Amino acid sequence: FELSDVKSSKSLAEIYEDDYTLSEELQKAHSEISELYANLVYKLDVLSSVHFVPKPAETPTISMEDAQPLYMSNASSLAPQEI
Amino acid sequence: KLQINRVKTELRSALKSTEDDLGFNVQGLKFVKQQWNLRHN
Amino acid sequence: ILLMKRCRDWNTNAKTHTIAQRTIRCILMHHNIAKLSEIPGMVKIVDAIIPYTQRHFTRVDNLVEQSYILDYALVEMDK
Amino acid sequence: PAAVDLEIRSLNSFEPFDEIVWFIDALTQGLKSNKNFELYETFMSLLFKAHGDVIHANNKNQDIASALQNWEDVHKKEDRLDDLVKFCMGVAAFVTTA
Amino acid sequence: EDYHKYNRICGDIRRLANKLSLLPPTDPFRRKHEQLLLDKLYAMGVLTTKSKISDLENKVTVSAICRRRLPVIMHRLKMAETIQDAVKFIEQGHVRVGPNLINDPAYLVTRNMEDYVTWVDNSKIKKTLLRYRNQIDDFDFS
Amino acid sequence: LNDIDFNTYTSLEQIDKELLTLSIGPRSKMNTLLHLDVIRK
Amino acid sequence: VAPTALKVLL
Amino acid sequence: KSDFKFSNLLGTVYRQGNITFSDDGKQLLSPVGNRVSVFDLINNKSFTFEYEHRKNIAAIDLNKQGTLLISIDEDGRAILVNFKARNVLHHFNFKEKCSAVKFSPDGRLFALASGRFLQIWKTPDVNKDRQFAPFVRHRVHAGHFQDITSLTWSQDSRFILTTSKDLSAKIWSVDSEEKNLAATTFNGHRDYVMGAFFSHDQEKIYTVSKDGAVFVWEFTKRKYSWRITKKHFFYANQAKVKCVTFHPATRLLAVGFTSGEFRLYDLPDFTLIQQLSMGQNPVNTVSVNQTGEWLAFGSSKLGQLLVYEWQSESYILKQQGHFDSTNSLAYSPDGSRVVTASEDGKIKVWDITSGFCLATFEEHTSSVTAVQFAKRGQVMFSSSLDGTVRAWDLIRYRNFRTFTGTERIQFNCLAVDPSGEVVCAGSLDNFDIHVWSVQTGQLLDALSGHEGPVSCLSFSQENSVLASASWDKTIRIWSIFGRSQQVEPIEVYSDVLALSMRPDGKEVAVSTLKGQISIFNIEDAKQVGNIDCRKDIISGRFNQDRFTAKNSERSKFFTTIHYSFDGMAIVAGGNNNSICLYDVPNEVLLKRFIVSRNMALNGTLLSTRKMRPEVRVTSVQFSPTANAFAAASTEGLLIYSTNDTILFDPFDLDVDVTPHSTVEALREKQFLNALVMAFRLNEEYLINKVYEAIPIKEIPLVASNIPAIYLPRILKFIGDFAIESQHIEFNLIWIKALLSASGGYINEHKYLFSTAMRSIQRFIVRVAKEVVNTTTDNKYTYRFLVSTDGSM
Amino acid sequence: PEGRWIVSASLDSTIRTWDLPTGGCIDGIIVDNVATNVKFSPNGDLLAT
Repeated sequence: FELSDVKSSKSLAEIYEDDYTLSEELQKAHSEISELYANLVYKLDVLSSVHFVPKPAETPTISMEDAQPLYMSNASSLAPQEI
Repeated sequence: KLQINRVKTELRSALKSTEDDLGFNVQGLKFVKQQWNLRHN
Repeated sequence: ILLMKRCRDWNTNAKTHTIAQRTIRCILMHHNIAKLSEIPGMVKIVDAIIPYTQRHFTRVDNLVEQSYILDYALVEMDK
Repeated sequence: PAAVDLEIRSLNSFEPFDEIVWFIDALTQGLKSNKNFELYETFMSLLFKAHGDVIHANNKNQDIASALQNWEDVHKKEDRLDDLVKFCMGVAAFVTTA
Repeated sequence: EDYHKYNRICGDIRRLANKLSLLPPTDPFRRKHEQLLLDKLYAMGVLTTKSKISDLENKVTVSAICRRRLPVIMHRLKMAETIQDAVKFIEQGHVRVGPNLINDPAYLVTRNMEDYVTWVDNSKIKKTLLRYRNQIDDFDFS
Repeated sequence: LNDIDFNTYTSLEQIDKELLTLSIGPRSKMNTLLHLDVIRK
Repeated sequence: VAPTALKVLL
Repeated sequence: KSDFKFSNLLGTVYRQGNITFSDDGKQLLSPVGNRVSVFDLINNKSFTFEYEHRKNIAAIDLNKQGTLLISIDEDGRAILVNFKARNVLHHFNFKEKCSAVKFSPDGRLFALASGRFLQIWKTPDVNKDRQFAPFVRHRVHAGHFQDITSLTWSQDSRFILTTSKDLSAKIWSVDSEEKNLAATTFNGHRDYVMGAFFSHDQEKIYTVSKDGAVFVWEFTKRKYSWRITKKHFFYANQAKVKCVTFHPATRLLAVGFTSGEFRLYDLPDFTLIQQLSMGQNPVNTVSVNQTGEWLAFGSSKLGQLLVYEWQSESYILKQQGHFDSTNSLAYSPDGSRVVTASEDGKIKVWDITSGFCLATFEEHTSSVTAVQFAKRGQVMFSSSLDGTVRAWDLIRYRNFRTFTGTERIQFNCLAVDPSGEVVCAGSLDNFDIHVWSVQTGQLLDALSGHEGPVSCLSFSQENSVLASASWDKTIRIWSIFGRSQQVEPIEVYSDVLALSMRPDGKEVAVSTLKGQISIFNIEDAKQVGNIDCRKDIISGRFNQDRFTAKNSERSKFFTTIHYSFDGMAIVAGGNNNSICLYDVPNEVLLKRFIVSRNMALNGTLLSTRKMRPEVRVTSVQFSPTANAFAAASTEGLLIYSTNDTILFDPFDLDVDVTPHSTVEALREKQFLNALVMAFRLNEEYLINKVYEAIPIKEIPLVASNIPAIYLPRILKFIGDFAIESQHIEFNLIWIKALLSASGGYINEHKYLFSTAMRSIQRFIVRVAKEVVNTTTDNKYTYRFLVSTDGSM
Repeated sequence: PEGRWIVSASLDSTIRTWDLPTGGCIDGIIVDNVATNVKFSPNGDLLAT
């Protein structure tokens, strides 16, 4: 762990608001990591593929696809041993 | 054949009695859970 | 409460559920079904009784279906 | 299916419970026709789901009991299908296997 | 000869490993994600041997990708004397990698497919081989 | 006999009154209606 | 007409 | 000995173009690439038209009468088809890229948006006999200086609104005399005008722009002129309007933005009824029902199609197609469901009768190479290049197990023990078969002996022997089960690409790189037959190919093969534009099928890869119902079925046999003779008449007296008829009679009646049990309520 | 093509369509010039004479 030795831009209130309100920046790296590998794998897959490889692809959002059928209930998905 | 017939009929009644017992309970217990859900929902 | 903890335990075992199914039946036929609900914690016990009861109900019914062999032996015997 | 479902729940639930009594009689008549069975069967399944507690509380009431009893007589007649379906499976499962 | 596309690949690999260098070392995703990159480059044949991350930073080069190109690889296999000539047969359709023929010179062969490359069975180029060896068997059609 | 003349035939609504017949429609309707609640949720 | 025409508590 | 015809396309619900609702509002018409699919929403069924365009479809429209359907491709070539009879009527070429086509509400005229010109034509009369030149152009209108975005018809068939990229909406009159009535160009929008519509009275005109502005136009005194009385703006942060539709009767405005979300508005008050997002991809097309209660939305990028009940906020339809080509397919043992796998790595489970996706699984990271069912059918297994094998329980739709190698071996093929206790996978890099225990998930052992990559695996359904083939030019039969294990290698002329197992398990057929289907006897390990394949295959020269197709050796082999469940036929597919159906005993070509006719696909006819889509079939399989076979291809799952049966194929027919005579036996109460004679004619309408005319009392007498040779036919007829028939008790009474009377004969010959029995069991399991299950559930609920003490 | 019908031509200047399942002539035509040939299209939508 490295301690900053320069003046903090955020003022004594601001750290209190930050405290009032695993890491948001850490998962931003995760998401951007996943983006590149999709890009890297695609291009390498394109160059090494015999056959055509397509390019990989607020407001309430609709779930186009569901892991389980609509009529199926979550409770019915659990074994008696699990319950 | 008469031996087979007697075995069949009595065997049916025993199995049917148990299934009726199981069928009743699952419905009644389901009802109890459903009523409690309304009270606490 | 104590009786129906035992029935839950007995229901889990396929060799002893039949005793549990008859005991729980007698309870429903001889008690106020409003009343059993408010008793604290009984939903949770009742929650565990359903899945095993359904498994047993799925069973036996299969036994009844594949018990009709006795008819097929009889009708073939009749020919 | 939705327009079916909203109506069963919208069914009135006060004494004398006339509306519930008629609808049971409706499905009782439907069973006697021996047509559209799976439909008539499922509607009253929704009826217990939406009004089972209502029916349970007033089971001693005469009008409800008479309507339920008449339905039972018709529905009791229709357990032959249970015997029929089990037989055809039990022999079909055998004949292909052994 | 333009290597802009491979140059993009090399750098894009470098940026990915760099930003992974920025993540905490103990993060399981980082260790997991890297191992997929080391495996992918190994599978493609860019890496002759399994390597570490700093090795990916310097081992990856344009020449490695070009070495994997099918025109280059048959030259190492001595199928064709010269690369432009090698580009000709593949454009002349006498070469198959596995059960599928490849008419595109730009294709690079992976390490596993590196070896299944050979001529198509009815290629006249293959008959001239067996005819000199006097091992031409007309039954195999080759 | 017109149905013969056009080599066609339409199945009867009900072969016999005592005989059982389902609704003239898809068989998924029963499944949807029984579980319509979990469809919405 | 358009030329495209037809023809608080208590 | 059956004629297979293309029936429907699974794996794609929407690709591009405009979705259109049927007039009755019960059916939805969706263009799917090079064909059009029709979905019956009320009945929950689907079919795909057989007629095929040269290129991908651009626009479509159906008349209110519901008789004429016009489809135009991206080249402007039009195909007119009868909706009712599903047959092509005429081919016309408009010689220009037509953006949109719409029939007049009268149905007599139809308008085309062709570049910056509006073309109005006369609709051919369907009742009239086939005409060579039925298309007569009523008028051509030339007002816009840029391409027309869309057009709208007036309710009275007297005016048309068109919106162009000139930031202008212009109205015409269909009648020349009424040109003065409507010759006004509407201006004011700062971006492309996407839609212009009439009010129900048609007094008001609503125009919408790409920027997200809605203008209400009314004819008023400043002497009187059209003016923008009201202006509404869509305050989307960056989303731009891409598609718009308006229903005058209910005043509903459905607009799809490029961000992937749509808004429902009420005009003219501009009330936001609802706003929902279908994803991040643009909402390509939007349509409204006749009644105005169903809204259909479509996104081309991910191939989405959603039908929305805004009144009740319920989803009539919601399906997504595979982004990639489907690598493999597997039928459920009964055939009720089929599972598909794609290069994405996502598995999807589909119902055959509904033709819709019930569930999708995305656990696999990489492409799923193979999918197979267990003999029971409750469990499914799949292999992926990520290095894992996953077991799926389809009753509870859960991945209850995952298998993997020690060093993450990439798997390409999978086979499973009939007992469902051993699973074997193969790889292109290891040359070794990995074996796992289904119950435990541990690696039992690895079957070694191949020099080559293992291309395919298959367990015998009965003998449980495992047959493996490789590019090693050999085939090995493994007797893994038992105290001692034995391996029997058989050498072959060339690399084995596909392997299929006969249902009896006595024979094995394999496809080789030379284009040979060689059949070997497993017990004796000797060849019994061979079929030539090279000549029958059709391969089209690729646009990048510098060669003739005849000299090309690209794909003259089949990469996938499968037997018929009857066992006298093999369906074969490969990286080509042909599916060949062979007869094993005689080694002849029964029929060949053209997979695709889209000129876009390559095979139908130094750092950059010259890569374009190609026509290829990844896998093929026979339906266990023995009436259809499905082939996975780049477009999707092509299902060819024998349901139509317009062909006349009499069996043991004689002069005395006649449809009139069959009825005569019925009026004479000679039921057995009528039923036999009907089967001899083999006319379904006649058979159905005899079948339903037999009284219940006489069924057992007829059943006992049916000749044996007709028995396999009648059992099949009951099974497929009963699955959709409403007469369950009548059908079950029949099956009980046949089974009780001939049960011994069926047991003696299981294979002869295997398909027939399975179809029967499907009908008893999938519908008959469900009905009684509700019935018995109802009985127990009743007994609880009445017997039980009422609450205080 | 479906095998249910036979259309035949004779020198009496007539074309007759025969329904094989019932074994009877269902349609009849009179041509001004005798039709020396008759052939059903593979699809069956067209008839050539």
